[PDB]
Amino acid sequence: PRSLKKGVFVDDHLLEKVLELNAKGEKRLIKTWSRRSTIVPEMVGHTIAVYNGKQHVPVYITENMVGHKLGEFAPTRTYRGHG
Amino acid sequence: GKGDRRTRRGKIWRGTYGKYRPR
Amino acid sequence: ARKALIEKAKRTPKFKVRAYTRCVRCGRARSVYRFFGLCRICLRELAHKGQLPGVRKASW
Amino acid sequence: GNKIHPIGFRLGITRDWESRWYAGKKQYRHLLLEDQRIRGLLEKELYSAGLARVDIERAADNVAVTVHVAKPGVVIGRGGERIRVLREELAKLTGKNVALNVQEVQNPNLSAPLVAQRVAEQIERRFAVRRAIKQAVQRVMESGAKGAKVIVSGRIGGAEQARTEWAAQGRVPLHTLRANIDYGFALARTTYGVLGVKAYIFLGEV
Amino acid sequence: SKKSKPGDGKFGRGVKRG
Amino acid sequence: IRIKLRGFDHKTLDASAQKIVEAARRSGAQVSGPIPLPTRVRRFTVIRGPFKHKDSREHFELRTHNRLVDIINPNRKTIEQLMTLDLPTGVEIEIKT
Amino acid sequence: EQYYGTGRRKEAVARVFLRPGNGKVTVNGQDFNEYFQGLVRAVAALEPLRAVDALGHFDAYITVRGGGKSGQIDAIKLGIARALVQYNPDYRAKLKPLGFLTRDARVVERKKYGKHKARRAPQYSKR
Amino acid sequence: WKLEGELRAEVAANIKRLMDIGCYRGLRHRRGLPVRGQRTRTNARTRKGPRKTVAGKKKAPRK
Amino acid sequence: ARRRRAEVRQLQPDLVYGDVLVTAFINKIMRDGKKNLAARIFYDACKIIQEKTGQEPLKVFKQAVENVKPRMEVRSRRVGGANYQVPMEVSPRRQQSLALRWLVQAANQRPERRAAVRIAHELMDAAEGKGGAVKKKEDVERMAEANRAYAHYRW
RNA sequence: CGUCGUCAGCUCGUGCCGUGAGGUGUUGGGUUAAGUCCCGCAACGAGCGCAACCCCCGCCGUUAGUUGCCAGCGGUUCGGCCGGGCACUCUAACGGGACUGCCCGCGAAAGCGGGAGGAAGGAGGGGACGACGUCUGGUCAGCAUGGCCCUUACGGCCUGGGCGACACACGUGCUACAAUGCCCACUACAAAGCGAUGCCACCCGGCAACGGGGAGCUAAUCGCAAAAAGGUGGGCCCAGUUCGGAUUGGGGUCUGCAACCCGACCCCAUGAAGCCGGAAUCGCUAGUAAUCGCGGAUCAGCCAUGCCGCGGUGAAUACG
RNA sequence: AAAAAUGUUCUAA
Ligand SMILES: [Mg+2]
Ligand SMILES: [Mg+2]
Ligand SMILES: [Mg+2]
Ligand SMILES: [Mg+2]
Ligand SMILES: [Mg+2]
Ligand SMILES: [Mg+2]
Ligand SMILES: [Mg+2]
Ligand SMILES: [Mg+2]
Ligand SMILES: [Mg+2]
Ligand SMILES: [Mg+2]
Ligand SMILES: [Mg+2]
Ligand SMILES: [Mg+2]
Ligand SMILES: [Mg+2]
Ligand SMILES: [Mg+2]
Ligand SMILES: [Mg+2]
Ligand SMILES: [Mg+2]
Ligand SMILES: [Mg+2]
Ligand SMILES: [Mg+2]
Ligand SMILES: [Mg+2]
Ligand SMILES: [Mg+2]
Ligand SMILES: [Mg+2]
Ligand SMILES: [Mg+2]
Ligand SMILES: [Mg+2]
Ligand SMILES: [Mg+2]
Ligand SMILES: [Mg+2]
Ligand SMILES: [Mg+2]
Ligand SMILES: [Mg+2]
Ligand SMILES: [Mg+2]
Ligand SMILES: [Mg+2]
Ligand SMILES: [Mg+2]
Ligand SMILES: [Mg+2]
Ligand SMILES: [Mg+2]
Ligand SMILES: [Mg+2]
Ligand SMILES: [Mg+2]
Ligand SMILES: [Mg+2]
Ligand SMILES: [Mg+2]
Ligand SMILES: [Mg+2]
Ligand SMILES: [Mg+2]
Ligand SMILES: [Mg+2]
Ligand SMILES: [Mg+2]
Ligand SMILES: [Mg+2]
Ligand SMILES: [Mg+2]
Ligand SMILES: [Mg+2]
Ligand SMILES: [Mg+2]
Ligand SMILES: [Mg+2]
Ligand SMILES: [Mg+2]
Ligand SMILES: [Mg+2]
Ligand SMILES: [Zn+2]
Repeated sequence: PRSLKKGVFVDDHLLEKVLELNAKGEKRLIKTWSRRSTIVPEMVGHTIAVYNGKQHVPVYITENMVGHKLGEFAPTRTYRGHG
Repeated sequence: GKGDRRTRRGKIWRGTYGKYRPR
Repeated sequence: ARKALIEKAKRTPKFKVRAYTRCVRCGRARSVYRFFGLCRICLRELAHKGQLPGVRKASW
Repeated sequence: GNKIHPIGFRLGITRDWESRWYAGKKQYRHLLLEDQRIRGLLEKELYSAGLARVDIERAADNVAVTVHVAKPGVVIGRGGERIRVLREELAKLTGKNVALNVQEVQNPNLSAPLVAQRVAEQIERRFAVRRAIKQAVQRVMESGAKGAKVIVSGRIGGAEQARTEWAAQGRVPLHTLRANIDYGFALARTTYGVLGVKAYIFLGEV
Repeated sequence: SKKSKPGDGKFGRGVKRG
Repeated sequence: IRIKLRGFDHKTLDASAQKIVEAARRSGAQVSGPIPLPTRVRRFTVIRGPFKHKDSREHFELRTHNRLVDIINPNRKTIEQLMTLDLPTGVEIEIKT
Repeated sequence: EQYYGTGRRKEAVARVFLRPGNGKVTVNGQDFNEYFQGLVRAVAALEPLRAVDALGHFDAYITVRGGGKSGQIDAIKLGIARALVQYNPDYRAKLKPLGFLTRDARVVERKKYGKHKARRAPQYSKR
Repeated sequence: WKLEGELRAEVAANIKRLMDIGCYRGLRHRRGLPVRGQRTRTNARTRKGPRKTVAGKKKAPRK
Repeated sequence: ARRRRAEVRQLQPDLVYGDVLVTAFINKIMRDGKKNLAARIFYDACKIIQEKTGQEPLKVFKQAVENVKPRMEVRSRRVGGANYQVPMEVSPRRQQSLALRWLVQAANQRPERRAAVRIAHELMDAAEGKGGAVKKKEDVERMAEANRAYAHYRW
């Protein structure tokens, strides 16, 4: 995992979109393409529309999904089996 | 064996070092 | 997707990691030798002409 | 498809490189690019003169291109004034002092690259492709050559079914290294597609 | 009816779009 | 007072070694005869075909030959004279103290 | 004083100096039996001077570099075998009929492209 | 350190946690597939189980 | 071989008992080229064979080899399209080979854990007439006496 | 470029035979790795092939003597370290050396068996080298290129996704199932290569991956570097184990704008199948197979157990 | 002195 000597990664353009929302009494529905961004405690209780390559999956954000990237919650392969 | 990272044998294989094979 | 990718590899990128070699002769992305700036094919073409200083079909 | 290029096979024994210089790992390639770039200019411009071999010599920030053209009058121009227009235009991409010699051709019918280019020309000019092979190989042998071979491939006569036509006189020991074999290639463009012209001259053994 | 293989049902042309 | 020569063709290297060592021997005296250092080979292995015929390659090497030569007693009638020599093109010289 | 012989086997080169004395054999400053401890093919390097009864007559000061202990062993056998006949040549007879005067040029065959090894070829399956 | 039965329970709560949030590693625990990026086209029998062989596409007959 | 007979390699006599049959044997003990290992194991069993049944090892070896040398064996033939079991007599060279081969194989069958003990024990039994390697030799000879009916098919 | 196949073959000029296709020569006896060579002959020659000339390895000479080497004397903090020296080792160019040259035996000859000298003997080992052709073999996606087709789109930029999917099936491989083994400590011996936003000595922090300092090296000098199997010594005691190291939990490191999909590595924990594999099936004739480790191209990193090389140890067997 | 059947249509470059 990312060297903790370095930061904790958020694209800085998705974070701004949040803090603003925090300020003015959020929540708008947040869409973004930063699957690599980490779920940060400021985000908890928003819902971020994450891109799966095709669509913006809407994702609610709770205290227990905080160590993660947002891409973890919008899978990219639609499988449903063989048969 | 060579697949055992936790031995002087497995570090010789993966060409790495560590506690189990220092330098 | 050929010529616009000949150009793009020349352009200095938005990030260091996006740099990549291309054959300077034919444009090939794969099998590009740093020493020559050439893919493994053009290498074998220019070699057999003797247009490559000191290069000689090895044997041993 | 099997056979080895007969010049790349003789490099060091019967054949010298078209580029002579040492350069270190750090700037070999950049010299090679100019080298390739240079020849492009001159094969592009001095084709009409009957270009045969671009020797490129380097010492340090001064490069020594040497053309081997059949009719050098087409190169020099109005008394050094065409040579000049390119002795300059060479430095325009060279950046170095581009010293440009022109060398006579001993006998053009002994320069495989030329035989090719001339047969290639004739088949680009709608002649009988079989005839041109038997004619070129005749001219070479008359010139004391100890053997000569010419090979055409593609849509001969625009025949849909591509073919291979060749003819050979004297002897051409391709498996021999001490045999001096001038080998050249020419490419023949036509309205129906492309044809490849290969010329082998046995100049004799050493 | 576009670029390469597989074919999109038009002669010569395939399903891939640009 | 030392000179080291480099080239891809040993025939040019070995030759200009002798014509150097001799010229200093001309305005001598003491010169340490040309030592052959080990050659540094840069190999290239290439798939013979342009497509898919993996198990058929062809080889290519690049030999950088190495000669070192030592002139012991300078005698500035070669520290002058050497500057005017005849070194072919496939050769580079580094000179040292 | 000394009677020398140069010995080579398989990338291994050995310099043997035959000097008379009690029997002291010595390789790169280490004792012989200390340098080839537990390598059961050690006594082969000495076999030459048994064929000419020189066992205890001599001592031997020896150096080796290259290859491995075994290549160094058959190097030594050849060098001493030549060192010996470079002390008198009449020894050549009765030393040549045991191959002591010859160098086996068995070398590591190079790997060829399209194989895994020199001649071990990749596995076949038709379909 | 913590051990036999308690370690098992903390391991269980972590896996249990991932499937609840619905993350990628959570889904790969639900479907019982590999979790650490292995290929699943042709391997993963530790994770997948014994081979459940099914019929294949038939080669055409001659004639 | 097709064009010409294969030539029998002459091996180097061993450094202890100066014997080539020792070398051939140590060569059969060897896997993965680790000859120094196989030397040890053989020689180590000569310790165990010196102690147990106090006798000269080299002699207990040689006698076990001789007692395993098979003099008969069936080979296959073809006459028409037949898959025969034709009894033939074993060449002295192959005699020695199969015997060395079986000795080792019976050894690794034995139930003792350390190798030289396994060797030393199949070596004593075989110079006395017991032993997996002797069972195999007699088996070979029995089937050859069996199919003596197809002996006129010999070549 | 693949391939038949390094298989021993494919042809031509003139003469002769035949109405003609075609034949002869190239068939025949002997020989050879070989259409290699001998002898025979309505054929006599000639070309493409075979061999040879080229490269590496094996012995010897010359030429050289630093960054390499240390035989013998002088020092020495005991390191070829310093004096010196180039003998040797080596390094890298130029040569010599093997030709069935000699002896015996067979033979018409070519050759064949054997012997001697010799480092090497019957082509010394290996490589490079691939006939006329075959397969409407492969490549329009390396390149080139005729014809067909697209033109605010079948072109071009971007962000994200995918090329990594997984009821299944095959191929080429890695690691094993163990005691001729596994583990810890200590101690030996390579070759070929790579290395100035590179190799990193050495020093401290850290169990470690690493980090921080920090000399030397434009490199026969400095570094990558330790080779590993080996040898010595201890531990395991036949157990799904101190065999095996898959899977999963947790915690880190680094490269990188960025490691969710989808990186390598480190440490704790976990510790699967696997007890030598059905029908069937592959490679190798000697420094080969097997086994051991090392390096390089590509490359920020890396999914390399792949590929191309390198040396260590070193067998079995071929009747036919 | 022979275990063992078969190979869709047009094209042969
Ligand atoms: Mg890149
Ligand atoms: Mg590239
Ligand atoms: Mg038109
Ligand atoms: Mg598809
Ligand atoms: Mg459709
Ligand atoms: Mg596009
Ligand atoms: Mg392969
Ligand atoms: Mg090897
Ligand atoms: Mg295959
Ligand atoms: Mg996957
Ligand atoms: Mg039907
Ligand atoms: Mg035929
Ligand atoms: Mg005729
Ligand atoms: Mg007639
Ligand atoms: Mg005729
Ligand atoms: Mg024929
Ligand atoms: Mg014929
Ligand atoms: Mg005929
Ligand atoms: Mg006939
Ligand atoms: Mg042959
Ligand atoms: Mg005849
Ligand atoms: Mg050498
Ligand atoms: Mg000398
Ligand atoms: Mg040849
Ligand atoms: Mg086709
Ligand atoms: Mg194209
Ligand atoms: Mg096209
Ligand atoms: Mg793929
Ligand atoms: Mg299977
Ligand atoms: Mg693999
Ligand atoms: Mg498999
Ligand atoms: Mg390394
Ligand atoms: Mg278990
Ligand atoms: Mg079980
Ligand atoms: Mg265990
Ligand atoms: Mg273990
Ligand atoms: Mg984890
Ligand atoms: Mg990733
Ligand atoms: Mg067991
Ligand atoms: Mg098995
Ligand atoms: Mg063979
Ligand atoms: Mg192993
Ligand atoms: Mg590697
Ligand atoms: Mg890499
Ligand atoms: Mg992976
Ligand atoms: Mg029948
Ligand atoms: Mg039917
Ligand atoms: Zn290219």
